[PDB]
Amino acid sequence: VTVGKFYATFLIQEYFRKFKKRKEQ
Amino acid sequence: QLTEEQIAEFKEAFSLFDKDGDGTITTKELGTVMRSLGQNPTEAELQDMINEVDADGNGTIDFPEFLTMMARKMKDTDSEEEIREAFRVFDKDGIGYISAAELRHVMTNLGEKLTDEEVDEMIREADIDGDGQVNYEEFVQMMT
Ligand SMILES: [Ca+2]
Ligand SMILES: [Ca+2]
Ligand SMILES: [Ca+2]
Repeated sequence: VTVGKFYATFLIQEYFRKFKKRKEQ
Repeated sequence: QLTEEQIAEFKEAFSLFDKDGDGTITTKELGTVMRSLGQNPTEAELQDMINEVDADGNGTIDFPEFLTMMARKMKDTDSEEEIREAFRVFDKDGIGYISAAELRHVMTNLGEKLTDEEVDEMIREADIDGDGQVNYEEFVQMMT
């Protein structure tokens, strides 16, 4: 469970990054 | 291979938990995030979770330890599998969907600096058919 929870956080942060980059364009 | 960009992305994930920026994740910091998302692990469970990543056994996770774990996970998973596992993490009850309210809560707590307006636009885009739920299909498109 532990690794998956940390990796899930990273994956949602990657979604945030791409969302922000497209909003800025 | 681990690019400079990839390391920086993993540092952002590390810093989400390491909220005081002291370079270590403690049981207390792990518990703070888990409780914010609606879980309530015991102190013993938090210690055991830290121990899964704490390679040198000093009771906290540092960034070399975190990076070892995250890089190994990335190498061992594929783009399709990692999105499904992440959906199951957020679909805690395994119902097949994350409600709009549940997703808003996750995003505000894990995004930290996102405004309500930004979370608003995220939810509106994610919920493709507008039924107030994000199912697996919509999650994959959101995450791809
Ligand atoms: Ca810390
Ligand atoms: Ca350690
Ligand atoms: Ca929907």
